[PDB]
Amino acid sequence: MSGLRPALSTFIFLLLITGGVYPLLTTVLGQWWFPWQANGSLIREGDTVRGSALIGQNFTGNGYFHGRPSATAEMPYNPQASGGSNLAVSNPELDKLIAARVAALRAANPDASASVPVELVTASASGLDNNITPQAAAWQIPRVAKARNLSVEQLTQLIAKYSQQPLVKYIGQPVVNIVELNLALDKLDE
Amino acid sequence: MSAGVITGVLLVFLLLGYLVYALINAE
Amino acid sequence: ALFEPTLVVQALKEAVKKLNPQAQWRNPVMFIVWIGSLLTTCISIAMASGAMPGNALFSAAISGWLWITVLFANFAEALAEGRSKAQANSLKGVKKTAFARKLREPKYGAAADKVPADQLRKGDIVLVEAGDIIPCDGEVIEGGASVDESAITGEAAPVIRESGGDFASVTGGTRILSDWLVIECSVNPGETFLDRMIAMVEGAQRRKTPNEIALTILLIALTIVFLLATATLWPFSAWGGNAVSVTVLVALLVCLIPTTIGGLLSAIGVAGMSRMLGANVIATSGRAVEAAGDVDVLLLDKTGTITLGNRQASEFIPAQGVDEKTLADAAQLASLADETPEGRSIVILAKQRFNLRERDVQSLHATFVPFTAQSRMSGINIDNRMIRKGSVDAIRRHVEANGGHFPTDVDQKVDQVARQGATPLVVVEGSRVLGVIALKDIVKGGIKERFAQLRKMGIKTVMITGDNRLTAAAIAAEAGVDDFLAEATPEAKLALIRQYQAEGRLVAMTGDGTNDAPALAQADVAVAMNSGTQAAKEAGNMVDLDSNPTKLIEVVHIGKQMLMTRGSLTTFSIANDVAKYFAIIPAAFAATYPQLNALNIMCLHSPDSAILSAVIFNALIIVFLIPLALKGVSYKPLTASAMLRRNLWIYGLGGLLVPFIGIKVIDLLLTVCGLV
Amino acid sequence: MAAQGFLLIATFLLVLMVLARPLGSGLARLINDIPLPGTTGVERVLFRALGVSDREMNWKQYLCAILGLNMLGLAVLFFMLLGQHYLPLNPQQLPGLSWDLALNTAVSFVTNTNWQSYSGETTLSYFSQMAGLTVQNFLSAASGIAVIFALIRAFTRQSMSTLGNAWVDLLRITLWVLVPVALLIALFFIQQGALQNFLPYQAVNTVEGAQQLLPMGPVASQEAIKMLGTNGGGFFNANSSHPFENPTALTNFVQMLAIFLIPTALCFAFGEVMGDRRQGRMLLWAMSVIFVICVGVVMWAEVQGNPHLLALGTDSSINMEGKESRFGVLVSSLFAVVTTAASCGAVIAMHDSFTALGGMVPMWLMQIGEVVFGGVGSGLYGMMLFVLLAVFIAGLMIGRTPEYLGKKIDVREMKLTALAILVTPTLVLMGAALAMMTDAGRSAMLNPGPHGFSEVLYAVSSAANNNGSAFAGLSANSPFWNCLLAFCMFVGRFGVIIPVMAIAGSLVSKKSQAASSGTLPTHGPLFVGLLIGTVLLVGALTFIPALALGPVAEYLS
Ligand SMILES: Nc1ncnc2c1ncn2[C@@H]1O[C@H](COP(=O)(O)OP(=O)(O)O)[C@@H](O)[C@H]1O
Ligand SMILES: [K+]
Ligand SMILES: [K+]
Ligand SMILES: [K+]
Ligand SMILES: [K+]
Ligand SMILES: [K+]
Ligand SMILES: [Mg+2]
Repeated sequence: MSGLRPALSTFIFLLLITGGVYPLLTTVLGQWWFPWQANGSLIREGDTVRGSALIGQNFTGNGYFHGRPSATAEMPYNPQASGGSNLAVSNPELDKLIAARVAALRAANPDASASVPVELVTASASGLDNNITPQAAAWQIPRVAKARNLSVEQLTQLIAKYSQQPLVKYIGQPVVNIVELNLALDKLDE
Repeated sequence: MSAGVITGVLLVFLLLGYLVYALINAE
Repeated sequence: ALFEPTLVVQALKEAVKKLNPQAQWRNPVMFIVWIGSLLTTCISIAMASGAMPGNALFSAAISGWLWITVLFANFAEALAEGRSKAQANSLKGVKKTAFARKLREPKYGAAADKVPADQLRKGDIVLVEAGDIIPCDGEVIEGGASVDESAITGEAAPVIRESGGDFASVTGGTRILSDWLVIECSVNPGETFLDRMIAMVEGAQRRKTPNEIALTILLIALTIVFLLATATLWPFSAWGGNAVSVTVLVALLVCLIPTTIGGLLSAIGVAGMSRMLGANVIATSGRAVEAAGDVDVLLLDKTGTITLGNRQASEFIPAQGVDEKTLADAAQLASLADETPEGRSIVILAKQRFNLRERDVQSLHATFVPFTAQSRMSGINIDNRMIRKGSVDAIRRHVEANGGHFPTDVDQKVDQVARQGATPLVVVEGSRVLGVIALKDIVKGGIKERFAQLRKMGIKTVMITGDNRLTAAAIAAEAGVDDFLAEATPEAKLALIRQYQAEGRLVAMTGDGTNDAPALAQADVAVAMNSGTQAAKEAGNMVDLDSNPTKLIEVVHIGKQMLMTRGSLTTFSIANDVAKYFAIIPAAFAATYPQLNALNIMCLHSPDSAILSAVIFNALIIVFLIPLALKGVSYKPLTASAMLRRNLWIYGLGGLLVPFIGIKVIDLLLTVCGLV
Repeated sequence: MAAQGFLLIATFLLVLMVLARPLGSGLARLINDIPLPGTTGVERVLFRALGVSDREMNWKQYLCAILGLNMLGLAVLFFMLLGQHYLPLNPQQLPGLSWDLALNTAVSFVTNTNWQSYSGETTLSYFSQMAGLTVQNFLSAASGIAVIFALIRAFTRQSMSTLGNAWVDLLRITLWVLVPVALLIALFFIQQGALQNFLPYQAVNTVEGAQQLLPMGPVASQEAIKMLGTNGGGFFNANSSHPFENPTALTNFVQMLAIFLIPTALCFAFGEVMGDRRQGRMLLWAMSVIFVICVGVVMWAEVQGNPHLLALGTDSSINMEGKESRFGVLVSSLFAVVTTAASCGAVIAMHDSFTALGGMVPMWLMQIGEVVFGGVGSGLYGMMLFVLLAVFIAGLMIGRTPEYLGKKIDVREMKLTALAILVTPTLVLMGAALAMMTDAGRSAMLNPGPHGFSEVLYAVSSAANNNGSAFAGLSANSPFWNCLLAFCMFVGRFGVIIPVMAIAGSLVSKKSQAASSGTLPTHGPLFVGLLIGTVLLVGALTFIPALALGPVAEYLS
């Protein structure tokens, strides 16, 4: 047998379906049901968008709640080139980066424990991370409490209110959405 | 990259070809 | 057989190095180690010559230990071949004296003349008297005497080989005791089974069993794996720093590849053939022997195979309407001219009971109807009206052709005779029947215990008999077999072998008759009886010599021991390689990778001592597993899963822990001797 | 922590078997040429339109059909990716690819490996990542399922020298197993916060005021088949670490379930097709024991972590470098072992910032041949090759003829099984040797020391074993690296495919034998341990040197 026609017909049909029905049906269903989630979970304040609720941003200033460091290309937290540090545990470059990050965090937070959390000094896998543990958030309370004149208890209730916990205690980790927390903190304080 | 290296690579390829030929024609 | 005579070992030690110069083309696993040995020797010579600086004594010792590893593998192969050659020399025989008497008339017509036996063609009759060795295979057509099969079989026992019936075969090389015999040249000399088995082992025509080709493919694949790992190990260390030398890579490759099974596989095959022949059963091809391990049914003949043959009558029985002299006169001439054992038995018993001196062979002539195994009929007709004899079914269907009504009291009598355990024989008075002749058969001893052992092993023994239904039950009750196939035409076994073959099962059987020859030729594992025709001898792929109907248990012992030993050595050679890694990999990278010394779980002295100890163990495990390959590993009749578990526990974790202790002992011995 | 990890393994395996039990009967129905409970004439009118019938063709035509479909797909991918800017739906106006990058990505998406040498959001357009990526993910998954379906049909069919029809197999698999389950998975991803749109890159001003460009596009439709068919390669560079790809732990758990759904369902389909489910559960035990051992070892290694962090003023010694924060270290370890064992290129962590032993174990699972819940059919026929080796060795040990499921294993089966075993490690070792002998190969290095050779060996192993997950520190965008990897992936997958089809065609010519007394039971703990030991020793005696020069050297340093 030769059979060039059924091979081509099968390929054209299974390209047409999986490239013009299933992605189109998925897009139509997503935009018709869950548009805010499907469009990027953007926080829209006015004519401009402050950011997405998942991708995270960079907070250099001491007033805001700092997140995990990013190893993206050019500026940190750049979504045009995602990825991690790709540095092994036996890398002196990673050693200097870790030491510099610990020194910077200890200089920024004098009224805290010297045992810096691992998340605030280690780069994330994607480089676009919007989550830290509430233990690290409790460690980062005093810098914000010194920068802006609010209560430690008030910050604790705000962070617990903005703490997305997983459905099961151990399927993931308890985390806080950093960008939304900072935006809501700014909106509530001013 | 050198004469000894290419000689060793050639000898390894000869042994690999002989072993593949023996696997095909173990008879 | 003697495992290692010093004379034959030092005789074959030259043949060990005769197979060294490029005769290992057909062995790829050891051609790899021979190429590595030559490469290490050449680099050691060039290394001591001034170029490629380093410690040339270590490379020279490595080259020498690979060379004597090759020598040990060739020693295993040559020792197996020498054992087979010694067995062939023991089974040469006495027949070199070609003093044969050329006979002209096909009877006892004198004609005693000394002629060479090299011109003996098919169709030439030879007659020799007692006390002289018979030249070739003999199918006696008339006569019968006592022979001595010691030099051919292995034991001396008075056996009587008559003519006419199934037990009319004598093999050349057997002395004669009492009376002259008649030798019929059915096969040309040099083409008999004895010449075939003594000539195949001389030449190197070793047609490998398909299991052996498959395992050779697997071992070649393992060699490819280890060759690629060794070859690609060089650029990794070259990038990491100072590259490893060629000789350490060759030593690691040799310690890695399956040298043990790859050098002992041919020794396993040849020694298994030698042990096969050592059980007085001969196999012309191992392809059937390797498949003989996977058998489940055994088909056995009764008349002449399980029983001793020579059915002798015990007592006549009369009927309601017949006298005894009327039995005797028909019985003495029913098979008077036949050379059948039952015919001679009824003649001698009739003459002992009545002494009726009737016509000696015939009045003037007769019909002389032969006995066919399919119709079971014989008769002589000169003065009466078509009087005959035969089995129960044949006599009944002749009654339906002649008399119609059959005596039910005689049917009850043959039923009670069958329950007693005598093979029935009914003759014809011409229109009606007179009764049965009871033939009290005698059976060979030990078959009950051997069939119990076969049932323990799991081979379903089936009786094949065409005598009577109740006789099969009576012979099965005292022998211990499974369900039989009684009252069967000899074509039923020909249908049944193909029936069991078409079901996916592998069928095996035994036989001696000429009618059984298609079944011997078509069966998978078909041993040939020693007291059997040359047609059955050439049809069966194997031949027995002990005249035992249940040598198949020894056949499957040899086949299963072959497969067990070969697979066990394979798994041992697989399990050696993790200890080979733990000996060489920490040793191979010392200056370039100083942090790899933490993997010395054996705590060896120096890296060179570790590599040398690994190569010494690679040679020593082969030379220590030569006796295991010669003997064959231990086999017991058990569950297949339990046997797999036992083989795993012996040649798995056990064959993993042996190289650790061996390498540690060799390294300690090297340290205390102070060489390295 | 150890109890939490053990609970994670237990609940993941439990819900995996729960979701794989109904799929096993359906896949068995697909193997046995039995139509679905639906299919009310739609299959007949579709096959009449497409010009295919309910034929029955042999192994040569089946293999030719699969190879021709894959080659036509590869050519279409290469031309589409070369001429990317001509095709519409390119809001970023990204230009056409290089010839080497286009060839590498085309071979990458047709040969189920899915190695990504680029960054997706600044490399490929929306229509490119739709048509040249998701379609070929579907087709490669369907090709793997069709090949393993033909192998199971060969094992279950007696004296029938034909092996079904590849066209009807591909059609039924693609449009009844892959598409609707991917639709449900993508809708769940959209519910949990994935991305599916076609808007241009939304400019975002941050809270502080810095510029930020958020990429968009159909991410969830890619992710669904990307996890269902074990076809790696994400919409973005951070493969399944981007929050636009993995928003929540529920999404990550569903991704794990989608990865392990099809190999477990294929084992269950083997058990249902072959009558007794003991032969389908022996394989699952053989996968599960090695999987649990590797997951526990990697979790222990990652929990012990890096002592340098605790020495440098950090409370936690757990190595969370290059890891997500919404995803725990135990979850990252489990997902890493899952993707490195099941030929999925998803990377929850960058796999390079792991500990040396915790990168040694998943790369060893890569190098053993991708059998432990491996690939999409590609792991199950490799496991079948290992089962043929195991039954040959077991028949040698018991003295019986080597047989499996009533089929006597012959010299042709041993030849082709040995060739299929040898295709992957010869390519891994030769590619690693060729990469480490060239300055172009070694100039993609990032981490100095033996971890760099670990990166190169992981790259070549993930290539030739068709996995696609990377340490990502290797700068594999060079033309030499792209051509070498593309060659390794292509000849590896198709030179394992061809002898597997040849074994299937050698087994259709034979006939099954009824199991009797004294045969070898091909189940139970003894045979499970024998098969696991065979797989472990074949994967170890090949690669203990390379592992000892790489991650073991780094760990002992
Ligand atoms: N010489 C003979 N003449 C007549 N009938 C015979 C003779 N030999 C055997 N029979 C009958 O034929 C049957 C032999 O069957 P079977 O065992 O198949 O052949 P064999 O004894 O030659 O092996 C016996 O039952 C016997 O009654
Ligand atoms: K192998
Ligand atoms: K594979
Ligand atoms: K594969
Ligand atoms: K990837
Ligand atoms: K392997
Ligand atoms: Mg007979």
